[PDB]
Amino acid sequence: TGKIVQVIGAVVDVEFPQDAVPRVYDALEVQNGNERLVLEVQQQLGGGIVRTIAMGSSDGLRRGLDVKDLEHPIEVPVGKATLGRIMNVLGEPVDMKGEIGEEERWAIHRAAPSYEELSNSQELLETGIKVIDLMAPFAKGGKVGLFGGAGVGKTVNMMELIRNIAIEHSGYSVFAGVGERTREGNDFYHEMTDSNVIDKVSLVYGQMNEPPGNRLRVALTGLTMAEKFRDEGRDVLLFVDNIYRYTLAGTEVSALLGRMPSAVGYQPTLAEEMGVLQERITSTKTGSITSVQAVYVPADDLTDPSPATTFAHLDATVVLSRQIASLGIYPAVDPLDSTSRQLDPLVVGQEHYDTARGVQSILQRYQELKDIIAILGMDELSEEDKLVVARARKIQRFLSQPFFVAEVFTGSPGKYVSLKDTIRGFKGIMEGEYDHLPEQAFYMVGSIEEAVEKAKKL
Amino acid sequence: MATGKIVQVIGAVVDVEFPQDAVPRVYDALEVQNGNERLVLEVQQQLGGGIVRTIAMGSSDGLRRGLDVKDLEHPIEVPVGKATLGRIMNVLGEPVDMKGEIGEEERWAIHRAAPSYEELSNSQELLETGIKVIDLMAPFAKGGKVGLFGGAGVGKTVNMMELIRNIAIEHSGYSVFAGVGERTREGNDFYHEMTDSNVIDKVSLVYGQMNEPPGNRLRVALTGLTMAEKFRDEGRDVLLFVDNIYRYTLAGTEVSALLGRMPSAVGYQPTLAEEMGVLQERITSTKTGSITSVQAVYVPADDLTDPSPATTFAHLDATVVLSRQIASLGIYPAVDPLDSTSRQLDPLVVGQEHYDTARGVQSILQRYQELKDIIAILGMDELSEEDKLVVARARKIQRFLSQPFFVAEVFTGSPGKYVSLKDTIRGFKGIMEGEYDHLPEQAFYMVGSIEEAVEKAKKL
Amino acid sequence: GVVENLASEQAARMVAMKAATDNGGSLIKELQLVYNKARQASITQELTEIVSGAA
Ligand SMILES: Nc1ncnc2c1ncn2[C@@H]1O[C@H](COP(=O)(O)OP(=O)(O)O)[C@@H](O)[C@H]1O
Ligand SMILES: Nc1ncnc2c1ncn2[C@@H]1O[C@H](COP(=O)(O)OP(=O)(O)O)[C@@H](O)[C@H]1O
Ligand SMILES: [Mg+2]
Ligand SMILES: [Mg+2]
Repeated sequence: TGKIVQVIGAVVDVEFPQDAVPRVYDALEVQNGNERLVLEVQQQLGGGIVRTIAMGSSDGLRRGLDVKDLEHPIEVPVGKATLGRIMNVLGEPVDMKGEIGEEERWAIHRAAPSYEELSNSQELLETGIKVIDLMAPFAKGGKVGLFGGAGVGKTVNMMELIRNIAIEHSGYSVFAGVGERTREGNDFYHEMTDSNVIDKVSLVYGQMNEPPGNRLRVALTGLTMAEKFRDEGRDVLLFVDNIYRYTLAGTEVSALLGRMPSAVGYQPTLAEEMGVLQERITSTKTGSITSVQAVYVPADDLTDPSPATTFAHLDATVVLSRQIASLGIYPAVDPLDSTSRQLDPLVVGQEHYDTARGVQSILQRYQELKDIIAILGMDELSEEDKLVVARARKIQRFLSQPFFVAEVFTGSPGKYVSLKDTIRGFKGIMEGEYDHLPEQAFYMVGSIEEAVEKAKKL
Repeated sequence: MATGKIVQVIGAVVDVEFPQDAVPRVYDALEVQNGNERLVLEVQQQLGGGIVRTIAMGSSDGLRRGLDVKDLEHPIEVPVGKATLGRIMNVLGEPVDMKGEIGEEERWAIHRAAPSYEELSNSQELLETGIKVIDLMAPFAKGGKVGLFGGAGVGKTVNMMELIRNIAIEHSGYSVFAGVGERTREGNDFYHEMTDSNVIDKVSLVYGQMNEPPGNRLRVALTGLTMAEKFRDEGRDVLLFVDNIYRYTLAGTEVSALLGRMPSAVGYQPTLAEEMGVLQERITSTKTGSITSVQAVYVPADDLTDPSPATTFAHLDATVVLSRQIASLGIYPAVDPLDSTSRQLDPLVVGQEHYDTARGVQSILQRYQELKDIIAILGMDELSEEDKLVVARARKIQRFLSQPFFVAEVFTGSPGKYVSLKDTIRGFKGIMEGEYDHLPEQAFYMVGSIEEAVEKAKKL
Repeated sequence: GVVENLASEQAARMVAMKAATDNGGSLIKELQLVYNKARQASITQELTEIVSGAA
C-alpha cells in the first residue's frame, strides 16, 4: 500500500496514503526480488512520506516497489524456548535447527524500569583475575566495562570472565554479538556446545559482515531476551561483544537521515542513543542482570566522544592499554585508570581497600619518575626512589596472570587466584618481604608462592 | 504608528518585515510590546525585500509572530552629560538603580565615527595614579590605553577600583565605568564601595550584566564610550574603565554566531579585529579634550596567544601583568615588575631620573632571580659580600612595591595610602643606594611612603 | 686517593652528561611526531567544523 521513492545507501524513503502513514518504529516489508526485506521507520516526514532503515542488503531495490505496512514493531521470540539457539536481529533462527518454539514475542523498543523499581547490591563477585578484583572489584547485579584499543585483550578477558563466572553460576545467560567477527561467534558457539553448557546460553549475533541496520538493532534484540529472563524473577548474565559498534552503526546512518554532524562527525543524538539502551540493562527488585561490555575506543583516544560518554554508565571500568601489552604483561589492565564503585572500606573491608590504594600510590609515584629516568638515567635517583622503582616494577610483573583461554597462545596452564590469596601477595611485595626475588620471578604466575618457587630456577 | 510585523523569532534573533519604502537602516532601533513590557530591537542586516533581521535587546521569550513593530528612526541613543554622574544605567540608558528618571538634557547615538588623524594631538602628560609600582614601572600619558593582564583572582577589578578612587579624590576628574558582561555581585560591591568612599558622585556607571542577551553585552561598551565622549567634548579629561575586553569579544562571537556568519580562527567571528578597532579608536586625546582608558583583559589559560588578547595588544600603550604566584605570597597589588611594560618609559618623556630608577629596580630584581638558585643549592653563607647586599636590597625593593589600598580596607582592615611619584622615586633610589641598609625587611611591607618605613621600623 | 677520586668523578660526570644529551636528542624526535600529529588533527577538525557547519 506504499511506494518506495528514494534509496540512499541503507535508508529508504516510502510514500503512503495520507490516512495510513505508519507510526515511528513500525516495521514495513518489501519483496526485494527473490527476498523479503524488512524496513524499520525512523522519521515521519511530511506529506505521507516516511524514512526507514533497511534490515538487510539494500542493493537491488528499484524505485516504485510496493511495500506492505506491518502494523507492529520488530518483535523477537523470547523466553525459555530461545535458549541454546542462535538468532538474527529479527529474531529468526540462524542455526540450521528448526523453528523456535516460542510462546510469546516482545517488541524490542521498551522503556527503562522506573526509578522506583531499581535495586542496589553490595554483594561482591569474585573472579580468578588478580588485577580486576584487586583494583576494580565488581558486584552481583552491576555493570562492568572493558575499555581498550584494537587488539589489547578485551575479548580474551571477556572469555575468561565467562569461564570464571558463567559456568559456576546457576541462572541463564545471554550473549549478544554486536558488530564483531563471525569467526569468534562460531568458535564460541562450538566451545559452548562441546562443553554442554549451550543449553543455558542464548545467543544473538549481528556480526560485522551485516548492513548497518542489523548492527544498529541487534543490541536491543539481545537486551529484550535478557529483560524477559529478568522479569521472570531469575538473575541473568548479559555479555555484549562490542557496544561501540552500536553507536558506530548510528553514525553511519545519521547523515543519511538528514541530521547535522556534531563534534567529530558523530550523530547529534549520541548521548541519548547510548543512554536509551544502557538505562534498561539494570537489575531490579524482581530480578538482576549482571553485565560485562567490551567497549572499543578508536585510535586509542580515551577522550573520543563515545568512550567519554560511555564511562558514566558503568560501575566498574577496566581500562586496557597498548603500552602495557607491548611489554607482554597480560592482562594489559592499566591500574591507574581502572576503577570501581565498589572499592570502599565499607564494602571490601579495610585491608583490601588499603592494599589497593597502596598499589595505586606506588605505581603513580613510579609514573612521576619516568621522565627523570629517561633523561638522566636511573643512577641519579635517591637511594629510596630506587626502592620505589624496584617495587613498582615487581608489582607491574605480579599483576600479570596466565589464563585458561590463553593456553592456545603461550602454552602455560591457566591459573585461578582467589582474592584472599592476592591481597596477601601484594601486602607482601609492598611491605618489602620479597625484595630478594628477581623481577622475572613474578612474571606470569598465580599466587605468590609460585613466585618464590619460580625464583629457584631464575 | 507601527508599520512592521514580526515574521520569525529564533532565540534572540527576530525578523521583521516592513513595506519596502519604510525599511529601517542598519543599526536603527525598533520597538515592540512584548506583553505588558516594552522591548527594543537593533537592526543588524537588511536582507531581501522589506525584511530586516534584528537582535533583541532583552528577553525574547513571549514574542508572537505578527506583533506590530514601530521603528524609531535613530540608532540606540542614550542620555549624556552631567546628569548621569552617580547613576547606574543599562545599555539603553535606562536607570537600574531605582532612583528614578535620569534628568537628561541631551541624547547621543552610540554609533559614531572615530576622530580623524587630522584632529588628534600628541600629548605626554603622564597620569599620576598614586600606586607605586604602576607609576614607576608602567607610566602612561593622557589619551593612552593601559591593559591589566592576568588570570582570575589576581586583582584586576580592585586595581581598577583603586584607580577610580585615586583619580576621583586626588584629582577630581570625572570617570566612566563600562561593566561589559558584569557579574552582578561585583557590580553591587562596586556600587557600595564607591558610595562608601564618597566618590560615586564623580563616576557614571553602565552595566550590561551576564544574565542578558548578547547584544546588551556587546553594545554596553559603546554606551560607556558615548558618555565619555560627551564629557570630552566639554573640554574635560575623562578616564574610561572597561571591566573586561575578553567579554566584549565573547559577546561579539555570540552575536556573530547567532546571525549565522561563517566562523574564523578559533570560533571567533570574522569581524573580530574590526569590532576591536571600532571600539579602541574612539578613545583618543583630541585637541578639545582627552579620554584615557584602563582596561582589564582576562587571558584564558595563560596563553597570551588566542585571538582576543592577541588582538587587543595592537592598541595598548602600556601593559601591567598580574601573576597569581606573587599574589599568593601576599604582596598585593601583585604586579610583576619584570614583565609589565610601557611605551612611555624612555628618558625623553619620563626624564633620566625616572628612567634610571626604573631600570635600576629591574636590574636588581633580575639579578636576585639569578641568585635565588645558588641560595637554594649552596646556602646563603656562600654568597659574596656584595651579593648578600644585592639579596637584601632586592628583597627590600620587592617588599616596597606592595601597598595598602583605600578600597582594600574592607578585606584586611588596614588603612589605605596614596603615594606620589616624587616619593616613589625617592624611596626606590634610597633603597637601591644603601641609604636604608639598617632597616629590617618587614619595615617595607605594605608600608606606603618611605618615611612610613622608618616610622614602622621603630615599632619592630 | 682523594685526587684520583676527584679526577674519576669528573670523568664519570662527563660520560653521564653525554648519555643524557643523547637521550634528550632521542626524546625530541618522539615529541615532534606527537606534535605533528596534533597539528594535523587540529587543522582538520577546525576546517571540517567550518565547512560542514555552513549550509
Ligand atoms: N591473557 C593473555 N595471554 C596471552 N596473550 C593474550 C592474552 N590476552 C590477550 N592476548 C593476546 O592479545 C591478542 C589480541 O586478542 P583479543 O583479546 O581478541 O583482542 P581484541 O580485544 O581486539 O579482540 C590475542 O590474540 C593474544 O595474542
Ligand atoms: N590589594 C588587595 N588587598 C587585599 N585583597 C585583595 C587585593 N587585591 C585582590 N584581593 C583579593 O582578590 C579577590 C579578587 O580580586 P579581583 O580583583 O576581583 O580579581 P579579578 O582580577 O579576577 O577580578 C578579592 O576577593 C580580594 O579579596
Ligand atoms: Mg574483539
Ligand atoms: Mg574582574
